[PDB]
Amino acid sequence: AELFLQNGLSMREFLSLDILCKLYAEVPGNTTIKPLLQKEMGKRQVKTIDMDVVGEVIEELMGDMFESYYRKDGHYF
Amino acid sequence: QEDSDKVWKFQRYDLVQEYHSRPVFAPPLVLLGHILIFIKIGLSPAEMEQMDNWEFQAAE
Amino acid sequence: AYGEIDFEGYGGQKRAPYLRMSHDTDANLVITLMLKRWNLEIPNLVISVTGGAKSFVLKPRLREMFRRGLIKAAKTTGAWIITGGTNTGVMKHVGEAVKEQQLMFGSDTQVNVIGIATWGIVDGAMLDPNHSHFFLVDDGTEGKYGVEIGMRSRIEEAIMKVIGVPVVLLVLEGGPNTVATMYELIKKKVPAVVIDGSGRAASVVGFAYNHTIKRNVDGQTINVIDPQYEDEVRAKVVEVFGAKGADKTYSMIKDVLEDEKMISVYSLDGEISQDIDLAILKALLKANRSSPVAQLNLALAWNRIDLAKSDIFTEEQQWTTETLSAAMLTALLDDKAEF
Ligand SMILES: Nc1ncnc2c1ncn2[C@@H]1O[C@H](COP(=O)(O)OP(=O)(O)OC[C@H]2O[C@@H](O)[C@H](O)[C@@H]2O)[C@@H](O)[C@H]1OP(=O)(O)O
Repeated sequence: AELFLQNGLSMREFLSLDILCKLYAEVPGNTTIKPLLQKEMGKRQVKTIDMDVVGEVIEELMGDMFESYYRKDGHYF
Repeated sequence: QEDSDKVWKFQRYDLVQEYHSRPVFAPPLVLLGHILIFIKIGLSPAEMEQMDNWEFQAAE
Repeated sequence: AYGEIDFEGYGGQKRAPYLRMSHDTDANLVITLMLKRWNLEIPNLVISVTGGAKSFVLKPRLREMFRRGLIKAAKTTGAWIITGGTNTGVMKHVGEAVKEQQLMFGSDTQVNVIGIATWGIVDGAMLDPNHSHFFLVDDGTEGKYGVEIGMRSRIEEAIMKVIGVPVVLLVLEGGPNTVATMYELIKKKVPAVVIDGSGRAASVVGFAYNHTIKRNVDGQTINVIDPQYEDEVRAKVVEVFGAKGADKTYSMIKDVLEDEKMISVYSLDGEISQDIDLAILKALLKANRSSPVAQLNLALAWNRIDLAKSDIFTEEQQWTTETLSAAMLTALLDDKAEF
C-alpha cells in the first residue's frame, strides 16, 4: 500500500464512495469493528453497509458529542 | 505515583476549563455577574492551509 | 521596460523586480546592478536548477526527495536559485517548493529566486509568480531561446568572478535547451549535478557518464563516448528526446563530458538516503576551483563532517586562526560541535 502510494497512485483519484463502503464491507472478522458494525446494522435493519453506520459507530466510539463527517457531508451518502 | 506529574498536568486542563468559563466579576458579586450575563479559535482558510503545511512538514 | 511585478494574490506579499536586457550588454553591469541597485548579499552558493518546461514527466517520490533536498540546501545555505521564468515544468515545482517552504518560518527566511528567461515568451509562457528576480532578455522575434542560455552562462560566469562564489548546476528531466544550458555552463566552469534515473535527458547524460567511461587520449586525458555503446546512445538521443537535428546535440553531449571534474552524476535508485546537498558539495570539491573557506562554510551549513575531514582538512592545505575564525563563529552559533 505504501509502495502504491509512493510510485503512481493518489488517494484523491483512487477512493470513491463504493470503494470505501466495500472497504468497510470486507473487514476480516477477528476485529472489534465487525461486531460493532453488525450490532449497529442490527439496530437499523439494513443488510448493506454505508457510511452512516460507520459514522454512528465512530460517534459512539469517540463519545463526548462527537459528530462524524459521514453523517453531515453529502459526499458520503 | 509513577505518573503523578503527568496526571497533575492532565487534571490542570480540567481546572483551566473549570475556571475559563466563570463570570468575569467580583468574588462576592458573582451572582451579580450572572445577572450581567443574563442582561478553541478559528483561522483564515489560507492560514489554515499554512497551519496544515507546517504541521505536516513537522510530521515529516 | 524595468520594474516590479505585484502578482495578483498568487501567494506572497513581497513583489518581484524585472529587467529587460539584450545580449550586447556585459554581465558585469548585471552583477553590479543586482548587488548594489537591488541590494542582494553576495551568497555562499548559486544553485542553477534546469529541466523541462512543457514536456515534463516526473515521479512523486523523486519530486518529493528533490524538492526536500533542494529546499534544505537553499535554506541552510542561503543560496541564489537561478531557473527559467516559466510557470510550468521544473520551474513550477521549484516555485511551489519555495512557496510551501518560505511561508510560516522565521522572518529571515527568504531565498533569492532569480529567473533568467526570454522576453519573447512572456505576455510562449507566462511568468512563475514564485520567483524573486526576473532577467528577460531578447534580440529578435518571439520564439528565440538561446539568448536565455547565453545570459545564464555569462551572468553566472561573472558570479564566479566576484574563484569567489561557487556556482553549481542541477539537471533533471529536461530537453534540448536543458543540455544546451549544460554545455554552455560547463564552458563557463560551472560544475553540474545530473539526477540520473529521473527523466528523458538526464538519464542520457548519466548513461553516457558511468556506462561509457573511457580514457584513451593525451591532452589532459579527456572522457569521450565508448565506440562499443555509441550506437545505443545514438538511438537514445534520437528517440527519447528530439526528433530532427540530433547530431549537433549528440556531438554537444559528447563534448559536455570533456572534463571529468566538471560533470557529476548522482542517481536516485543508487543512493536514496544521500541528500542532494552532499552531491552539490562533492561536485564543488571535485571541480577544485572554490576557496577552502567557501568549501568549509558550505560544509558547515550542510553538516557534512566526513567530507570536511576527507577533502577540506587535508595535509597539503594548512589552516590558521583567521581563516577558521568566521567558520568557528558559525559552528559555535549553530551548534556544530564536531566542526
Ligand atoms: N524556456 C521555456 N519556457 C516554456 N516552454 C519552452 C521553453 N523551452 C522550450 N519550450 C517549449 O517546450 C517544448 C519542449 O519543452 P522542453 O524540452 O521540456 O524544454 P527544455 O528542457 O529544452 O528547456 C527549458 C528551459 O528551462 C530551463 O530548464 C532551461 O533554461 C531551459 O533552457 C519546446 O518544443 C518548446 O515548444 P513551445 O514553445 O511550447 O511551442
